[PDB]
Amino acid sequence: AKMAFTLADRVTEEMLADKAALVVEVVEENYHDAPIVGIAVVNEHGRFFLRPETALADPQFVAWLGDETKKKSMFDSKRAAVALKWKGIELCGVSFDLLLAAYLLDPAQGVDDVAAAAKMKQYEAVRPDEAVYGKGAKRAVPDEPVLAEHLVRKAAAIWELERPFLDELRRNEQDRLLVELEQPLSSILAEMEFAGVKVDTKRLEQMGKELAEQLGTVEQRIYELAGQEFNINSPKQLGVILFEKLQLPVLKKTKTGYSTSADVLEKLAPYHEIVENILHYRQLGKLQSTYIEGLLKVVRPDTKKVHTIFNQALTQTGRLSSTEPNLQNIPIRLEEGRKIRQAFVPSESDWLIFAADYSQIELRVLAHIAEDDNLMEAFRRDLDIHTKTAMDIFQVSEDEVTPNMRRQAKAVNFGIVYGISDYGLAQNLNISRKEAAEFIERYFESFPGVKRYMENIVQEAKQKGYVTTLLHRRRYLPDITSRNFNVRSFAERMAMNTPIQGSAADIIKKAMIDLNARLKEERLQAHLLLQVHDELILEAPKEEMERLCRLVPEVMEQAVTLRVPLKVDYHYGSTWYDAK
DNA sequence: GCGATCACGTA
DNA sequence: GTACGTGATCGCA
Ligand SMILES: OC[C@H]1O[C@@](CO)(O[C@H]2O[C@H](CO)[C@@H](O)[C@H](O)[C@H]2O)[C@@H](O)[C@@H]1O
Ligand SMILES: OC[C@H]1O[C@@](CO)(O[C@H]2O[C@H](CO)[C@@H](O)[C@H](O)[C@H]2O)[C@@H](O)[C@@H]1O
Ligand SMILES: [Mg+2]
Repeated sequence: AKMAFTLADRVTEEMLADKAALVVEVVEENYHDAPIVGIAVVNEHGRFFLRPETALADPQFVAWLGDETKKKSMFDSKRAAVALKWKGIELCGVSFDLLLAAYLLDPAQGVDDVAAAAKMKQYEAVRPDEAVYGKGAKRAVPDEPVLAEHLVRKAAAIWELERPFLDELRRNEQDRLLVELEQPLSSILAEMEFAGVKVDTKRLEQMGKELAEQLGTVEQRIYELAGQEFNINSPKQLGVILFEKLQLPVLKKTKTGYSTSADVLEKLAPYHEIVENILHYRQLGKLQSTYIEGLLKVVRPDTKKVHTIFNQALTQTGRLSSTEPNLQNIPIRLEEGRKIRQAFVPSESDWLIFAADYSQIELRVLAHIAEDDNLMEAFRRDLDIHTKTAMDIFQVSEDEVTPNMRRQAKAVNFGIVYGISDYGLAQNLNISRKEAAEFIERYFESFPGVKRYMENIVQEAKQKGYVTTLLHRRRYLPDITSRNFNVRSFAERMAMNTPIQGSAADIIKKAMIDLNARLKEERLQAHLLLQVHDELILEAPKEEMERLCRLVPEVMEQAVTLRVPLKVDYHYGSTWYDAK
């Protein structure tokens, strides 16, 4: 049942039609400066397989690749685009990306290869990449006959599937979402990943030595307090010391033993001095292993830059994820960890890091979607939302709001966005269900619009089978009808949260597209480096800071128009840490 | 070599 | 109670 195709030894005119399914295969998971093992082109004239050495050296082919008028349909065009950027070749004219199309149609499918997307439309004349390349150690590029066959079948699948996918996207009112949001963003993410972020490796290594020193001290202190040595990083060995040798109370159990999570340890601190030391060890050890050593392992030795890969088709809510390294979870909450950011520096001398972040975008989005009068007014007055919530749920004036009252109102606001639950709020604020329930009840009394939204959105998820975001992203919630309380409740929380987190994702994605257009129009050298859900990190000549101070916030604030204003704070400095 | 567990970093 | 990714340990191949 082999598929017919030409194993070309040279590029020909018919291979450069103005519309084609293109496969520029990069097998290495991390495509940065990675090899392109083969190329397949399927168009009106037939199916072709070209060896990369040949194709990429052919002037006509490279010109075809960069010609925006020559339209290409692909799967994960960003992967190809970045791999090509590393070879100094521009990819343009990608009008359809099956990966992104599949992702928008149903994020839950976990589509990560052409075969998975094709299976959505009962097309199975293509093999899963894992079947062809294997995984782990067994992973390898098969001989040309097998490789060529696979790439051609993928291009053929893309060629056949474009119409049906676009048709369904259109029915879902997601056609613009793909064409005007995700696909253009893909090119922006490609530029960001390729540009990378410069790392001050000397600073990291210095912090590592200081940490190693402190860690040794705390480590020895722990052995001294426990009366023996053991693997502190072993929750099993640690559990024996804590709950057996030291007789500390067992307040929380895990699935396979005693729990030793930070939340549990905090409660045990009053009983033994060893606890605070374990907590300190946990903090320093996390920085050392994950942010000092982990980061140093992925820094390109030549450029000293880290090139993350933003997975644009993974999260169930529309957010991006970041890997190798993850640049969306660099420490900031605790000062010791926050200093890690001093290692992220501008890529050129006399340039600076500029960071802009939305202030409470999720709650502003909630105010908009729920049309809660009280909540919308609060933002229209740009009030401290946590103090305002405390004032309302505890019924007091601003001056009567104590720090603990704001702390709890803050916790309530988080729960509301995540899918409020008396049990959940209880565990978080360490109080009884009855108490937590009363807080939630008080919240809804003050924000009836939000209560109505939470009730209505769950009902809608059940009626339609899914929930949507501001820009029409969708997430199916089949569990919304489960007769199992736990399974159903999780789906209900997703119904409440997805439109919020998802709409916030839509907004910043459009902001990125709008920003890049503005930067180009102004011919600024400034460029995006990272996106961390509700913030954009750029770098630019120190001479562009004043213009960026006005331009970036405005573009982000004007990405979409809501019933409440969007507010963006911004800072800049010599390092990411200093952009505060 | 792999993957389940537990842990913890972010918004 | 939302959404993620990475690393140390550990027991089975
Ligand atoms: O290229 C990113 C794109 O590829 C997928 C598979 O189609 O993920 C692959 O590449 C990621 C980046 O290296 C890895 O984290 C992942 O494990 C690997 O399968 C998509 O999920 C993603 O959108
Ligand atoms: O008591 C109604 C109240 O319960 C929630 C869960 O907190 O939903 C339950 O009741 C609905 C009927 O009104 C069902 O459709 C739903 O499946 C069930 O879990 C809230 O959404 C609702 O306001
Ligand atoms: Mg913020």
